Amino acid sequence: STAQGILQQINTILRRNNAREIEDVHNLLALDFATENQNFRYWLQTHDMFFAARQYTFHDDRNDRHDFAITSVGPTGRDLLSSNIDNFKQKVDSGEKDRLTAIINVGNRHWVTLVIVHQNGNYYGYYADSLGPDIDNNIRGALRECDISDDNVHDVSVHQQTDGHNCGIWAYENARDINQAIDQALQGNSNFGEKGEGIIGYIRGLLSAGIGNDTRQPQRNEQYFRNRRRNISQLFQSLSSPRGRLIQGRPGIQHEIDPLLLQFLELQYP
Repeated sequence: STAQGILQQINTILRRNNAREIEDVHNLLALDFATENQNFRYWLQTHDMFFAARQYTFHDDRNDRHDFAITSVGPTGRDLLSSNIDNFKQKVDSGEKDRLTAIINVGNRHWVTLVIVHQNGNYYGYYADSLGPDIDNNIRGALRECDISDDNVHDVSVHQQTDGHNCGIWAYENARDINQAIDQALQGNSNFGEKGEGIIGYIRGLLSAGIGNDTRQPQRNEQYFRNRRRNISQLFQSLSSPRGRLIQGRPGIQHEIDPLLLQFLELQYP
């Protein structure tokens, strides 16, 4: 069986059940289904990233001073992220927000993190890509259309992964740590300096924790990311994934589609 063979079989079942056919089998995959079958190389999609946000306490709660957005780049390639940064800058002017955390899909299944803080009239930004130091043009173009100065946006990336499949979780690990570094800098642990650059070394200390030669716990090895995947998957228990919407719309169809999805997972992500 091939991926297209599986897709044709799924689409026959969807047709019999008066549901919309799909164009890619990934449309019906989600982190919980993959993790329940021990496919830990599954790349997290946009719908999975909403559940991961709740695991890292981002969806809300960290009404409060922090803004949060899951967006993408690549209408113009920049409109969604630009719109989020604009809405944030308005809320800063309204006195409602101090900080924005954005988790950004840069197109080819790659997730990166951008955190912007406002402190007494200035906007400082910190960008992290788990692949290591390189910033993406659409990100830079979104920042330029929102008048965030390039001098005040800093690439704090550290080499953390090469496999690619865990960049979705690394994006949240890095957002947590950038936000902790900013929090501690506000309390005097470090100084921002004129352009916000002063905290970059402290950020990189947290981003490098538990990888390579660093012995700090948790060691963020493959087993660590398997357990994070298991923990994120527990939050799925429905309507927020395309799979969950199909199941709720056609209860019991999972008995016909899940065997084929498992075959696809074995092929795409062995």
